Amino acid sequence: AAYFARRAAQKERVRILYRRALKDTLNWAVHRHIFYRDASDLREKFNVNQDVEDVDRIDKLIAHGEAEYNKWRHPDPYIVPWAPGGSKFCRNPTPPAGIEIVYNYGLED
Amino acid sequence: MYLLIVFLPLLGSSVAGFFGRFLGSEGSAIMTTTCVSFSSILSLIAFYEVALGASACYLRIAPWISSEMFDASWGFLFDSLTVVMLIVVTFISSLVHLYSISYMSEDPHSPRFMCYLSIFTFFMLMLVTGDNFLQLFLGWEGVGLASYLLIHFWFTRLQADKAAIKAMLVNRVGDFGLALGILGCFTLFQTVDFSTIFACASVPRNSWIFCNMRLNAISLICILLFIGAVGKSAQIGLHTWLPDAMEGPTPVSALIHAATMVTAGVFMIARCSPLFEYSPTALIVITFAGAMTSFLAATTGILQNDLKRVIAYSTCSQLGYMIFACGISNYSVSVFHLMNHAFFKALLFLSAGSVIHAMSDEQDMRKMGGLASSFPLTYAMMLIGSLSLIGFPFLTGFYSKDVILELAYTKYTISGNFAFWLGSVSVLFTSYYSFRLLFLTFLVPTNSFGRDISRCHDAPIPMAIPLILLALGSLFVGYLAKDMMIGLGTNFWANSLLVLPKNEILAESEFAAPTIIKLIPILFSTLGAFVAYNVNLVADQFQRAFQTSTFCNRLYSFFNKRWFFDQVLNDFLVRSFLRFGYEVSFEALDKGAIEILGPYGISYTFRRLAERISQ
Amino acid sequence: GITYKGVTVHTPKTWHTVTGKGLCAVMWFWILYRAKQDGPVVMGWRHPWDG
Amino acid sequence: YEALAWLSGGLGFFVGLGLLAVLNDKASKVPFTPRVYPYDNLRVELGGEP
Amino acid sequence: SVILAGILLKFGTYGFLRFSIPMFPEATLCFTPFIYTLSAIAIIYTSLTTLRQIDLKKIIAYSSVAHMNLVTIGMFSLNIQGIGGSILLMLSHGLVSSALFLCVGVLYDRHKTRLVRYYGGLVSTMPNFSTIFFFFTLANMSLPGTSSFIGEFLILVGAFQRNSLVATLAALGMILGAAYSLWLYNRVVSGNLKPDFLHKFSDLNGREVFIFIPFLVGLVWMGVYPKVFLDCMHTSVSNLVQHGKFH
Amino acid sequence: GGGMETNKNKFIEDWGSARENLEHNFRWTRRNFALIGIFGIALPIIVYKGIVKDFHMQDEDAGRPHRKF
Amino acid sequence: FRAKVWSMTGGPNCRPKHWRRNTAIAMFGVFLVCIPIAKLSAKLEQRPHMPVRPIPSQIWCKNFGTKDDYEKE
Amino acid sequence: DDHLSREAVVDRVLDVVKSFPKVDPSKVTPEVHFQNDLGLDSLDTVEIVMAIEEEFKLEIPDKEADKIDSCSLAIEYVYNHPMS
Amino acid sequence: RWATPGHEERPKGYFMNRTPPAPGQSR
Amino acid sequence: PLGTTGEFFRRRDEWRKHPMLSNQMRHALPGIGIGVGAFCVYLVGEQ
Ligand SMILES: CCCCCCCCCCCCCCCCCC(=O)O[C@@H](COC(=O)CCCCCCCCCCCCCCC)COP(=O)(O)OCC[N+](C)(C)C
Ligand SMILES: CCCCCCCCCCCC(=O)SCCNC(=O)CCNC(=O)[C@H](O)C(C)(C)COP(=O)(O)O
Repeated sequence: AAYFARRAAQKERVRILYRRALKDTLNWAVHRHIFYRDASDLREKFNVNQDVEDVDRIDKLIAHGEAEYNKWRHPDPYIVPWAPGGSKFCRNPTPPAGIEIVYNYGLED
Repeated sequence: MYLLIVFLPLLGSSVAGFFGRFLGSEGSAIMTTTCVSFSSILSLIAFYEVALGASACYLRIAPWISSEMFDASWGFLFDSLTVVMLIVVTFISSLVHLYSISYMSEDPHSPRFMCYLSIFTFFMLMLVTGDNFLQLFLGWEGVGLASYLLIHFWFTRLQADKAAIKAMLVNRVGDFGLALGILGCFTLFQTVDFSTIFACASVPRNSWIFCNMRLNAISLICILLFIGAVGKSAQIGLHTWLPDAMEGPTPVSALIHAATMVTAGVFMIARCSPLFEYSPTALIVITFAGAMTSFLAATTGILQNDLKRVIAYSTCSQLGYMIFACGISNYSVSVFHLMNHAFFKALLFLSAGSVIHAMSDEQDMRKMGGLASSFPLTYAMMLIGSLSLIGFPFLTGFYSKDVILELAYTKYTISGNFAFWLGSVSVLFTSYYSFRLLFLTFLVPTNSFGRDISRCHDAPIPMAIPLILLALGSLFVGYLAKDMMIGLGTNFWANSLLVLPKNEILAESEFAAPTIIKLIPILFSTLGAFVAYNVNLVADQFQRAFQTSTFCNRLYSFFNKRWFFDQVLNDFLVRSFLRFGYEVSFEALDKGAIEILGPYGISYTFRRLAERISQ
Repeated sequence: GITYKGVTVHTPKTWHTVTGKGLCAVMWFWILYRAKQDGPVVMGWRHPWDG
Repeated sequence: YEALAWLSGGLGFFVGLGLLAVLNDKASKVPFTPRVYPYDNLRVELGGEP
Repeated sequence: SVILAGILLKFGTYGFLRFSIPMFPEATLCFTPFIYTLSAIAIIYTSLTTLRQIDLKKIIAYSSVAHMNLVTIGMFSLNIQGIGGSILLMLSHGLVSSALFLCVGVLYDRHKTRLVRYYGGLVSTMPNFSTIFFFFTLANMSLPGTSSFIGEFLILVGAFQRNSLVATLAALGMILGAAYSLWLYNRVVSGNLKPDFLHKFSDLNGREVFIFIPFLVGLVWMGVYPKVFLDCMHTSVSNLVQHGKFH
Repeated sequence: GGGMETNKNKFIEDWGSARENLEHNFRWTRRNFALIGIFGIALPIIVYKGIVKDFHMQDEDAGRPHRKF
Repeated sequence: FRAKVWSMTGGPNCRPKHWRRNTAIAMFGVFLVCIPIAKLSAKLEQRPHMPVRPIPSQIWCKNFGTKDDYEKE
Repeated sequence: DDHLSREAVVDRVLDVVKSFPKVDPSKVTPEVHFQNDLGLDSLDTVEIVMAIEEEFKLEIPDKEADKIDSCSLAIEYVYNHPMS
Repeated sequence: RWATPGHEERPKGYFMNRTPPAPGQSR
Repeated sequence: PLGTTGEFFRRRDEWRKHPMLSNQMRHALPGIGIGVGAFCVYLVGEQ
């Protein structure tokens, strides 16, 4: 094949799913002294295979990883309050850049 | 003088709103709050001259609806029951007004906020002082209108808009029952006033002809009134709004979510006391609904990880407790718990707002850790408020929860025992999540970010005086009011609250106590303390995160999504309504079906019949 | 408050600590005050008011 | 649609625990007697005829 | 268009009062359930049709249709208070619907879109128009303290006294009135401001500001003190209800 | 930028002046017959029967014989 | 663009120079119109009950202890 | 609302990778990428992002979250973002 | 900030959007 | 600690200690040290 487009997708999904797993680990681990061990467990789990070369042995792995990850979601994940979904999104947004208001409208002659 | 109690907040609101450009963001703040404080002083004077100097005050301004034998008037009923809630509303409203000026100093649209607050104060004063169902109905609708306006304080905020709209619809569907109730009680008495139906409210004993089958008359009226109170008390029927209502500003939420509009639904029952006691059927379903709502909220609040969201479920649990108190003819503990609640949950709301806006506007449990030693004042305040909330022995909250649970145990009706069981098992839940709140914040390693801690600023002085006043209150008011108003036949209520001879179980609620049940909710409280401390401070290696296979994540989702009410109700009622308002009414009724008589229905019919007639 | 490697905490004001301490001590004393005078009321032993 | 399955169980616990309060019959377990008033249970002051 | 819903809509409804009710005393009684079963389902079907609408003018017209179908219930329910409430509701509707169409037409005379999709965030600008629109929406929202609520409360009272079923369906109308009018208000003048479409726009000048003043004063006057309106016509309603029969 | 009127986007114009005329779509289809026969002839009949039944039950309680209507 | 719109209830951060002067007028305005509300109410507030102890409202009121009977309303 | 400039950000951003034990804190550069010059594993790429998120309150959208493979991209980004 | 004078020479906006004329003449 | 990622996490946020706020265990209940003394003072004197 010699096409890195497929593997670049793999190197993209692995980082995306690792970031999402770390976020969810932070959410589940309300206290952090357990979050260290849990994060270590997640990082070690991602290094279990760490050697995939065949294209036939990645699609099943990514499907299994996605299915297992989606099984626990922490229905209330962390969103920054000003983030798109937070507790103060569009709190007092900056006014639109260009808008003008005419004064004398409805006059005659 | 008595008109100054009600009209001054309205006048202040009107002048502030009309001339909010003449007065700065501080002129309205110091003017409307001053007017509300003057109204509070007037309410205190009225309480001194009425509650202790027992002589109720009556008046009538002008006829509102002067139709035939349907006399509607602008009169008010300055009664002994009413003046207690005058104190409750005015003191808390003035304290909230003082609270907001510090919070709103950064929020741009300041004067509009105090304008809305004074509108709410005027509306609920009109409600509580009212003496006619329809004239009470204007206050009932105005409370909802002000609630919508205040939650809609952030027009840019998309979530606030949807929350406000849904709150208006659910509150309308709720007070639908009460609205039906005004004219339900009118068709038997041919009047709408209070003093003319409480004089003779037991005489009618006939039936009616409802939509499906003939049922009782008084019982149906009381059922409708309770359904109306459901909308304004977040009962089992429609409590979709309150959990999502904390999308607006904080200082109003201390006044609308946990202090006063809380009191509307319970005060519906409390005012019309000699109507529900003659409808025993309605009392039983009221008790069922109250206990069910209280337990549901108590088990709801535990999973949520937000400051305002969890305490809203605590407010709903207190709503359920008070509805049960009003369901067993024991309205004394209902109003006593109302007066306590307006102190020890408004205080907690102010404390939560103080710790929220002083920590870069963050309200979370998963992210924010512990900063108790950074500032001891408002944490001491909130600790006192929580101790009242659990009702630690010989505190303000104990004198209400203990007596209400004892009254629940005493009544042997099919609803008394069930609801007592539900309250006893809900005490464990409430003492669990209250201490969960006390522990996940201020008693854990700080899990927040390194920038917000540096930008730390304690509660300003003007916003701390209301907290000081509420702390002074909800430590002595319970002891001061235990004897004088629940004291086995206290002579100050007079006609304000009437209890029938048959269902009067108070003396044997204290002199027949087994002493193995009276002091048991303290036992559930300490067990909840132990389990919460163990789970959230030390034993959290497996007791916190449950990465099992199945039935445990779904258990997490079931209570986080609050029994999927927002899912099943939405999809099966409002989604279906919106679907069939476009694909049924606009398809097979008017546009498309009978439109075969308008354009393209008969126009083409005469393009053939008229054509083949010239030849 | 002294500054550290990220937590440059500001010490609470003079009246935001002593007022809290001297107001909470009142409640702490009041708990026992009501547990002594009106304490014997709800314990199951020595019922007061002529008992 | 799976939520409705959880909805039935959630309300089923409430009504199920409500029925259990019927299976114990606490009404007959009163440790005292029904309250009685003078003058035909206060007939004059509760209605009736003088 | 402000008098199609203003006076051109009150002919037939008022024509019932003058040429149907006292004219045919024994036929209205025999046809009472038919009018109930028409109007009760009208207030539901039209209100549901109102929700899934995009044009700014059509929603107000549909709300007017629902209001007229509601007043028809209270008119054929022969009561001394039902007919008086019907007249009060008709006057109040003539005020509020007229005001609402002026409010939605002043937007059209400046932008010419008649679509709620384009309109949005009109509270950050032209606040006076926003306040007037909110007041007239509340009047259409059927709040006590405005002249409308005096209008339909008597309708409900008159209907319930005769038939219990019709009153519940009629009050479903004022329950459902909070679904479309409030949604329109929050979707037109309280949304997120978009400069892509509404590039520039002014506020109400002295003409349309004075236009709403008589509407506002009459609305408040007939809402808080409807005595004079009821005082002036209690005799005529009494004569109309008592006709043909002698008991 | 001196136009007070809207830009009148093409994709919105069709959405607007398409729902205004639905006669062509709603002429003859299977679901239309079920919807009309269940919500324009069914529900009005049911509610009319309910109303006349309520009137009859009101008459019976007063004792007067029910009117034919 | 906020300065262009009137914002009748005041702008976002509307801070007039003489806001104290206006507030003094506004507070005075409330007081002067509050007196007619108090004065007109003196012909009202009928309370037939006589309190066990004297209240301070006897100076401006007389509608207490007079409406005893209910046979000539 | 101080809106700290580049002077106070060059240190805080670089401290995140300075505290990383896999990379030797002797040749850490303001302009460097960990793929080749610093020799970091391809899995810990987002861990630095989480660590810097724990310092400055801002969460880049995940579409271009991992697009930052160099230390320069992160610091110019966190300066570009206003609420950081 | 309860003692500093306001930073506003005139309430923002025009009443009914009608620009006041030059001083001295009527409306 | 160990984990090849845990040590970096703990080392980076080493300022969570904050010796002044090292642990809020004694600060959980501030008013014990004065309330019990006041109660003892008011109890021992009125006898
Ligand atoms: C149940 C009905 C009772 C009667 C109805 C009146 C009750 C009050 C209803 C109106 C309340 C205020 C709602 C106004 C619209 C809210 C949104 C809005 O448009 O705000 C406007 C209007 O602001 C107002 O709220 C004005 C309030 C005026 C209403 C005051 C009267 C209320 C009391 C009258 C009640 C009747 C008394 C009894 C009569 C016998 C401007 O606000 P700004 O702070 O300037 O923000 C806009 C952003 N920007 C600055 C960039 C333009
Ligand atoms: C609570 C939610 C937590 C979620 C836990 C469940 C998550 C799924 C667990 C089950 C599936 C897994 O193990 S997920 C493990 C996925 N691991 C991989 O795919 C290894 C890919 N390796 C490569 O591409 C190359 O060797 C190389 C570029 C050198 C490596 O660099 P990168 O790999 O950096 O790109």
